[PDB]
Amino acid sequence: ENIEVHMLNKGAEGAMVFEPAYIKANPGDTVTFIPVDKGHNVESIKDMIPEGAEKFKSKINENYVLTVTQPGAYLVKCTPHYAMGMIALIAVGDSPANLDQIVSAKKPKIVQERLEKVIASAK
Amino acid sequence: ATAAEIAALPRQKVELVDPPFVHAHSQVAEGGPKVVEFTMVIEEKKIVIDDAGTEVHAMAFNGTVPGPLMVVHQDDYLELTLINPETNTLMHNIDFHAATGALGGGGLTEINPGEKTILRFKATKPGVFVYHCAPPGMVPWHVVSGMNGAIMVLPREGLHDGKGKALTYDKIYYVGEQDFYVPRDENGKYKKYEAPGDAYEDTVKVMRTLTPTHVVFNGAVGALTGDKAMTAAVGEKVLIVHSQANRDTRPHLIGGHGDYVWATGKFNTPPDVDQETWFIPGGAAGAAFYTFQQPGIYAYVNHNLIEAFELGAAAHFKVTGEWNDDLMTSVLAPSG
Amino acid sequence: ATAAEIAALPRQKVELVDPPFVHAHSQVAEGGPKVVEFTMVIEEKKIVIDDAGTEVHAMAFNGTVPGPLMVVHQDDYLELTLINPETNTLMHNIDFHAATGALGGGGLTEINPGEKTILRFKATKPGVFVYHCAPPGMVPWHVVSGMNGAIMVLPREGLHDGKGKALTYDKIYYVGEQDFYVPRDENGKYKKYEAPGDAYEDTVKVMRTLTPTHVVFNGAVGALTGDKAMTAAVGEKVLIVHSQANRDTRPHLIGGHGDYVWATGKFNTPPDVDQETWFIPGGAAGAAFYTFQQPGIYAYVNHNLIEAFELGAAAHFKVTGEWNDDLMTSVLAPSG
Amino acid sequence: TAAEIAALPRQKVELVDPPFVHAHSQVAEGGPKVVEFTMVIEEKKIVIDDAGTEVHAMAFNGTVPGPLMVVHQDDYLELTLINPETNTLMHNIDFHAATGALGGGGLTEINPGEKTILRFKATKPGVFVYHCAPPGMVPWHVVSGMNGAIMVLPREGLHDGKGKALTYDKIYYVGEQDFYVPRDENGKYKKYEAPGDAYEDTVKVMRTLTPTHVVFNGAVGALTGDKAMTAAVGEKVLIVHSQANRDTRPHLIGGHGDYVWATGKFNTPPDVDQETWFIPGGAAGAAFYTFQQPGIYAYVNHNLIEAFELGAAAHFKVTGEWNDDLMTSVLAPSG
Ligand SMILES: [Cu+2]
Ligand SMILES: [Cu+2]
Ligand SMILES: [Cu+2]
Ligand SMILES: [Cu+2]
Ligand SMILES: [Cu+2]
Ligand SMILES: [Cu+2]
Ligand SMILES: [Cu+2]
Ligand SMILES: [Gd]
Ligand SMILES: [Gd]
Ligand SMILES: [Gd]
Ligand SMILES: [Gd]
Ligand SMILES: [Gd]
Ligand SMILES: [Gd]
Ligand SMILES: [Gd]
Ligand SMILES: [Gd]
Ligand SMILES: [Gd]
Repeated sequence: ENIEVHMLNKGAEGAMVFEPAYIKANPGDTVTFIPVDKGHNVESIKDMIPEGAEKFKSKINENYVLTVTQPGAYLVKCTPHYAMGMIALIAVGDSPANLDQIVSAKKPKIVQERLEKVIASAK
Repeated sequence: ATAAEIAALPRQKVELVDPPFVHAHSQVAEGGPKVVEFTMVIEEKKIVIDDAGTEVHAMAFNGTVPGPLMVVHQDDYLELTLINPETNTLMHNIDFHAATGALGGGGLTEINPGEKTILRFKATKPGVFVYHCAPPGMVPWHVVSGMNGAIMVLPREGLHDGKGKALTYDKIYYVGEQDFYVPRDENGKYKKYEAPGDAYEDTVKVMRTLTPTHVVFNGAVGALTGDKAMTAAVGEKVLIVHSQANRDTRPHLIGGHGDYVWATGKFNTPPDVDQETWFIPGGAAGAAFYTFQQPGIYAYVNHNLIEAFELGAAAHFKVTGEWNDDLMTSVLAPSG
Repeated sequence: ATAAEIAALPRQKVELVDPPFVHAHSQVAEGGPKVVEFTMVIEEKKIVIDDAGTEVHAMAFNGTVPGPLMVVHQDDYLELTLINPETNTLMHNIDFHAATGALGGGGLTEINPGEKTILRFKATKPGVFVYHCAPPGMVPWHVVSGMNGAIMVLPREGLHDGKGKALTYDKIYYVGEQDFYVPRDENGKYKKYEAPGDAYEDTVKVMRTLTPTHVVFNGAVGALTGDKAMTAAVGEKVLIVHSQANRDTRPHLIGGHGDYVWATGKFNTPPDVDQETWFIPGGAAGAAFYTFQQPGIYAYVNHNLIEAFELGAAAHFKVTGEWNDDLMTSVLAPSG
Repeated sequence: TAAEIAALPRQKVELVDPPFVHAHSQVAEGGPKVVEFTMVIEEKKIVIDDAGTEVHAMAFNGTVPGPLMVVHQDDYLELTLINPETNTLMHNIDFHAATGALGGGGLTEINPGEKTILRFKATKPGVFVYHCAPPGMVPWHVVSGMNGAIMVLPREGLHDGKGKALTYDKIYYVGEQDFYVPRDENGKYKKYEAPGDAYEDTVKVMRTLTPTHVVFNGAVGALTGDKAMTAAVGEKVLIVHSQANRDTRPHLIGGHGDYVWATGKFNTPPDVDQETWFIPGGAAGAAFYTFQQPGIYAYVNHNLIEAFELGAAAHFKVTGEWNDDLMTSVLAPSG
């Protein structure tokens, strides 16, 4: 099935956000990213996607449909606003093997704080 | 100059102070070109702006709105080490209008919490200019939050009028004006939050109205009055730099005037003279020099009377000295 | 000058007229410095501002918004006896931007109903300036109510361009612009009150919106049109002084242009030239000099088209003379 | 004399669409000449926002802002305007650079199915804004996008304040336009069938003195992305900007106005070293700057809100070699 995500300049958690920021899906599902405001895109973060999944990067302002195949956790960012915290976590299948690794990886402090919130309060 | 030539120039570290005061500096350059070094940590916290306890999540360079005024001469290179502490939650960046290349330094200074960088640019044009953070996609928000100040690159030989005479000031103050946009609830009371991002959507709605709920100087209504009222004595010359990095203002010293005022904030451009009220366009800092001739309390504020008395754009300078009747005298005091 | 010297200078009483006209005066000063004497009684009354009958409790110096334009030369002292009749109900005060000391004379002219004073100040700088009442705590209200005008201190040698050539105007008109803020009821209709105090809270609310319901010249929409439209003829040089003591405007003569325009309203500051639309910042009065070359009806108004046609900032000057095809000619009139 | 005016050479010039400019020489070639230009007005609906917002535009030459006509001082501009029968509103043109007849508006009122020809002598040098202004509906026709700007350059080209000649390799004209689109009770922009159907609702928005969108070229993002201007290090470029009914404050992010005739008049000395200038509603200015660093630079109304939230921000892509002397990242962003 399909899960729709919006990219906004301002939302529930503050400025520059993906809503929802926690996406639960299964292999074969699609995630459709819709920039409701301009200036946003979606890009997989290096070493924060599962082992055999392909990297991806959409163009700014375009609607992008991601098909997810490999199970595991994926942290995606908005390229321009990553440093301002704009990320989302996609969890494919149950108990994603790489989730603790992604939570521990090096990333901006603001990113880390939002990630922690979404895993607690968004799961 | 080549990299080798720049590496052999003398470097001078400068300690910045908090507005409206400026750090120590000589009008006339002492020596040739030198790489001036200044460091400012950004602190996003909550500052009260009025007596009603209104609060704005300020993003402040050096912990003060507006950031501190850096002062170097033309030709000297300003090297600024910025640091965004892990305690913050948003990535910033600094774009100095007085620089050339990389969106004013914003394209090479994006640093997220826990990151610091160092950018050095040559000050090739003389004049006050406004610097301000502008992260791609959230520029207006960071500037309105109080993330902007101004630097003054003074001519190697100091300042001079339009004919070439030297104008030297005994005191210089920097008043950064800031127009905020605070969200209110249904009853009209300002709303307060707990984090900076929680007030982003509500703030944008107010910013679109192009109508600031408060326009003040130094980050708060009544900030430069009382214990902060500037000071000057009859016979003293004072240069008052003023900057607005998100709104046009019109400075006016009540009881005095801008003898010489570089409205455009560019020294090469001749300074208007005998000015009652000047005009500085959003995104620009100017400067006015005036020699006080009468003692007493004078208010200095954005003429928009509404913006200066109802919003909060009015400061006050206390001046000491002897009154001069020749200039003004009450022949008949108010009576029946 | 010492008191004995000032006391020995010739005094000249001048009868003021009502805008847009200006009292008789000589461009070039006749004789040395002289204490000019002017007296104005303030009258808070009700005046209509539009054709619908909207009424605003105006505070008017000399019974006219904007007050009358006083004219003296640089060096001469302006002595003004102000009188606040007992019939009025609020204390006023006058602050002349062209004076130095005591908040422009507002700190030494606070007079409550039934009191009058006399303040004398030396006109030390040449240029048009805006005066306006400003009682501590209620400044913006008194100015928006129409309590402000402008005085012109002309260089002892008359006015000259930016290179030294003499510019002599055949006639001069003073157009004071005033942005009001009238409260409206639920039906969107303007509200009327009995006394000036009953409209204070509702007005403040409108003033905070920084959006004037009516911006006009002479105190009312259409005040300088019809039989009141200014007049000029081809080959006539006319200087139009304009002031705004509470809002930035941008003058523009439709069909003409400001040959020489001291936008800042300071004579020492060289006058721009060939200007299509100038800019005078709230809290300041400027001056534009232009020699008419074509006959017909021209509208002079704040370019903000909305402010000039929808609010009421547009006057009209009728000009007599012969058309000049060389400058403009309809080769093909509107046809199929 | 009359014979002299009738003997001057007439030359027709094809106009391009903003921000480009037609073909012309800085220094005048030959003596005074009657320049002839023809523009048809087209009233149509154009989108001006990524949400499909639409504004019944009134456009001279089919483009907001109209095209920039360029002649020299002394030359006479003769413009044949044409209002097609398909249109439904009478227009007219008033050029600030002309003298007499409300700037030509009193002798150019043409209703659908009518065209005229008005000639005026360009007696003053400097950029100036032209705009339609039918008696009683001026503000509506201008806000609808019926305004542009013409540049009358000194016969000897442009020079600084000391007489030095300033010759630009390229020139672009960015007309800014503040619209006022009516929204329903839910905050959604409203669309209409014809131009008059939105006259009362638009006036209400215009009274607020708060434009719902302020942009350049007639649409948010019209001069950004693949349509971003262009310039190379060492290139001198003059950027004329006009605002027929709203004050703006231009600013080239990453650069500066080396010489800027803020008032848009050449006779008036050009300020210099300007970070942000100021052009008052009803006036067009011009800034000349030599690019020294390559990369993408944004140029927009400083009112940040008006430049990022409304749509007043374009971008110039510049090619060349970076110059560390001017600016260098000693320590790139890192822990
Ligand atoms: Cu984004
Ligand atoms: Cu920031
Ligand atoms: Cu800026
Ligand atoms: Cu009063
Ligand atoms: Cu004042
Ligand atoms: Cu039209
Ligand atoms: Cu106009
Ligand atoms: Gd403080
Ligand atoms: Gd002291
Ligand atoms: Gd006394
Ligand atoms: Gd009257
Ligand atoms: Gd007559
Ligand atoms: Gd005829
Ligand atoms: Gd296009
Ligand atoms: Gd090219
Ligand atoms: Gd490097």
